[PDB]
Order: sequence, then structure tokens, then C-alpha cells
Amino acid sequence: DKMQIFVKTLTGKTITLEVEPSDTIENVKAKIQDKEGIPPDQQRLIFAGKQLEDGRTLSDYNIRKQSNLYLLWRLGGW
Amino acid sequence: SMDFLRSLDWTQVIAGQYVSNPRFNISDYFEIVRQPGDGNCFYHSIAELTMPNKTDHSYHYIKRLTESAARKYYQEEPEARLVGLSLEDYLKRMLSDNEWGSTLEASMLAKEMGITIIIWTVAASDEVEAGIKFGDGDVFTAVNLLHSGQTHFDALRILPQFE
Ligand code: NA
Ligand SMILES: [Zn+2]
Repeated sequence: DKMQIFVKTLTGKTITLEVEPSDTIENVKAKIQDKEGIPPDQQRLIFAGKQLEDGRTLSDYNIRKQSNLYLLWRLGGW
Repeated sequence: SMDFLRSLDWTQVIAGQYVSNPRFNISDYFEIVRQPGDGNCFYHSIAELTMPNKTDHSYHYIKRLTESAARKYYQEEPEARLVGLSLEDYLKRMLSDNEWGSTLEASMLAKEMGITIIIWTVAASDEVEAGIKFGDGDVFTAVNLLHSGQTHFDALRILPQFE
């Protein structure tokens, strides 16, 4: 069930992720940490105007193959 | 190059939050008004740009506005989800001295104060990596902050020759 999605970061880079529909948002944040080093608790993963929640899967958000997502993160804070 | 700031292209990512990735050097377009690195510099920076006759203690007012903003907006702020505290526990930490402000407080203050806040972020360089904008105003009416390093904020003012 492997597929890819595209994630555009706050700093303008487009990265390609290898994911499955059953992957959770936390799983996706872990993949992003491996590639870009951003801690998951700092990540704000966004699809179609909605910030995605830990505990849900890509399937729940109707995130199909070749979807385009945004990755923001916190600037500052504890 | 003199009209560059009029050309910025903002993309809405979530309600009221926009991003841009223009290629420019901060000091080419902005005066950088340095703030103390005392953990309060998010709020010092907003104070420099919103409070006349700003001092090292103006930030207390901005933090009280942040408390008012949070009582209205914290529960529904998407970035508040990453904090994971109830409103009251968030407020106790936020109001403590030397606790770092962030993009979360920028979002809430923009609504509370009726202003647009832009955070420009750089990494060990004059080169802009990104701007994130809270509110629908343009760079010429916004409160422009400089985020550098991990948690440091300074204030920015557009240089006169670009007005
Ligand atoms: Na925010
Ligand atoms: Zn004081």
C-alpha cells in the first residue's frame, strides 16, 4: 500500500515522503524528523486548510497519493 | 529593487496564517532594533513596534494583552494544540518571567490588537528563509519581527527609502 505525498516546508523546500494510508500523523512527523531534523512536537502538518491531529491516519483526512501538504513549525516557545 | 516589498506573494496555509519565501536580505529593507536576550524578547520586540516611548519594561503590557488574547482564542488556536496545557496552566507559564514567546502568541495578539504580525526567520545569515504572517495586512502596515537562532526575536522597521 506504499505511496508518496509531497510536503512543502515553511522555508520553501518540497520533500517527498514514502507513506501508507494507515500511517498515523505521528508516523508521518517521525518520517519528517528523519529527513529534516524537526522534532515532531514542533511540527504543524497541514492539509487543505486543516492542521492534522496526532492519533488520526492519512486515510481519515482523505489524503490520497500525490497529495500536497504543508509543514509549518513553531518559532520560539518552550 | 526599490519596490521589492510591494511584490511579496503570500499564500494562505490555514485560516489567517500566510507564508512567503522571498529571496532577500533583512538588513537591505529593514532597520533591525535589537532586543535583550532575556527570554522576554518576543514581547520586547512587539512593544518596540506598538508602544510609544518603549522601555525595557513595556513588555509587561504586551504580556497582559497576550493573557487577554489567550482567554478569547487559546482554546481554538491550532498551534495551542502543540502546547498541550489547559488555558489556566498555559497562562501561568506564559506570564512567568523569561518564558519564551512564539508564533502562538503572535497569532493571538494579532487578533487581540487588531494588527498584522509578520515573523521573518533567518538562520545565521542576513538571508530570509521564510515569512509567516498572522492577519491580512501587508508588510507596510504589519508589525515585522525577526526570528533568529532558536528563540531570539528582534523588532524590524521598514527603511524609509522603500516607502
Ligand atoms: Na500560531
Ligand atoms: Zn518590569
